[PDB]
Amino acid sequence: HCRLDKSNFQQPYITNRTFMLAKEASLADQNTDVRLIGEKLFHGVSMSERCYLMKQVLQFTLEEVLFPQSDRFQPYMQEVVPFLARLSNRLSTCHIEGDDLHIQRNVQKLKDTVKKLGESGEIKAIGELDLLFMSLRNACI
Amino acid sequence: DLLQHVKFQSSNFENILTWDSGPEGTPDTVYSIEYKTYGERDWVAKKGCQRITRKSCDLTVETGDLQELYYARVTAVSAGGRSATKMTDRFSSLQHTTLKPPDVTCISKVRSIQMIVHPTPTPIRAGDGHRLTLEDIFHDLFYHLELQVNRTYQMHLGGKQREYEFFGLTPDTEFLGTIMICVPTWAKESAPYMCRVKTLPD
Ligand SMILES: *[C@@H]1O[C@H](CO[C@@H]2O[C@@H](C)[C@@H](O)[C@@H](O)[C@@H]2O)[C@@H](O[C@@H]2O[C@H](CO)[C@@H](O[C@@H]3O[C@H](CO[C@H]4O[C@H](CO)[C@@H](O)[C@H](O)[C@@H]4O)[C@@H](O)[C@H](O)[C@@H]3O)[C@H](O)[C@H]2NC(C)=O)[C@H](O)[C@H]1NC(C)=O
Ligand SMILES: [Cl-]
Ligand SMILES: [U]
Ligand SMILES: [U]
Ligand SMILES: [U]
Ligand SMILES: [U]
Ligand SMILES: [U]
Ligand SMILES: [U]
Repeated sequence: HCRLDKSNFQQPYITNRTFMLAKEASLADQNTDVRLIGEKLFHGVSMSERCYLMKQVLQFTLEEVLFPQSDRFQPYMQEVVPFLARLSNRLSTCHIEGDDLHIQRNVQKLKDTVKKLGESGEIKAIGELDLLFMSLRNACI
Repeated sequence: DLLQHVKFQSSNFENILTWDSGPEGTPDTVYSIEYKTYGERDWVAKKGCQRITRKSCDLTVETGDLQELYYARVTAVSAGGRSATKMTDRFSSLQHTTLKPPDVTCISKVRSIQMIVHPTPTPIRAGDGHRLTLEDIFHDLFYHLELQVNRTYQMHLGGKQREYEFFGLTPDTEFLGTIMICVPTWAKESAPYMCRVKTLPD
């Protein structure tokens, strides 16, 4: 199902770690014109499908952002990735009861923006792990 | 050198931009402020904070969209026509804001102490333009109340409702009441509110 216990986000240490990882990367992100994760990412996505969408973003972030950058931003990277990874795993059995179009398109625009920005795009994504964390929290309860 | 510590000071969503003067600073230095929304391209000049001599600027209205994140930058122009620009880190009011003490009213009775929490209004406007309260913004917000009788025995209540009443109290006695706002999602905790009360005679 598409839901995550509230206890996954109530933990101060791993959360501050995520936010500090996000902050360190944002200081390095110089592009203030482009924001990856926001309300537009939900553009035409039913409230009951937001968690599913965030599962996709999270998965992509793990595979095309974090892993490729697992060397930078230490020592936060080292503790956060495994945390986000578990959440991703938890959602590995989350599916929607409809067509995957309006959603797929939405996630693709994000993947596209990140690729077009290249390495700095990956940096930007990390700097937005705080936004990802919260969107992920509000969408999956 | 000229500009240092450019940052937002946020309390109950009142967002004030502040900064200091660095080493090569001087008293006749003027400052000009601009702000922008993260994810947008243009910087907007803050009408009331251009060429000012003070070291703070109220950006509450400009940064009041709870869905956006912002940036602000100060441009200092020193006595010699020398200038310098510095901007804040990405700003998220939901994350950085501090919470003032709860609006609470303690009513004492013969054998119980009553505490009424009132909605705390913020500058955040809804579509219809009215003011949203902290409760409107933070859905998981809850209160933590405590009634102290002495160094070794304290009563405690908690919840999302506004009215609380501690029972089992001895008349004409003194108690120290404490109430604080808690919002777990953002790990925020308001300054405590304290009301020292005494139960009625009998
Ligand atoms: C700090 O505060 C505590 C508790 O405060 C009181 O209780 C709370 C709930 C509020 O109502 C406050 O307004 C009250 O002041 C104080 O402890 C109390 O100490 C008094 C002694 O001065 C105790 O009263 C005595 O209790 C005796 C035993 O009664 C109980 O136990 C028996 C056997 O287990 C049982 O049968 C009975 O039913 C009771 O459960 C009793 O014989 C005697 O006559 C007298 O009533 C009282 O019990 C204590 N309260 C509690 C719940 O702990 C501290 O004294 C105070 N500190 C100071 C020094 O100010
Ligand atoms: Cl409130
Ligand atoms: U992927
Ligand atoms: U899918
Ligand atoms: U200098
Ligand atoms: U203001
Ligand atoms: U907005
Ligand atoms: U009484």
